[PDB]
Amino acid sequence: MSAETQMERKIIDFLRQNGKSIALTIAKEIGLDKSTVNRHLYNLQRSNQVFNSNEKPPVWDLME
Repeated sequence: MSAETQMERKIIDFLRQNGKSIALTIAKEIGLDKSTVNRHLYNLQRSNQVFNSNEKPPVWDLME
């Protein structure tokens, strides 16, 4: 407990800043693989930090 889950949230936040979207974009944003993205979003998902959010295309973005 220090800043573990913070990593997940920071990478999507970068994405968030260019344009939150699906996991496929996140992968391009950070130059990582989509499976990598999946693990990160999965953490935040269950944590109710990240989920699909409010818009018409169910965004992988957050409310924070």
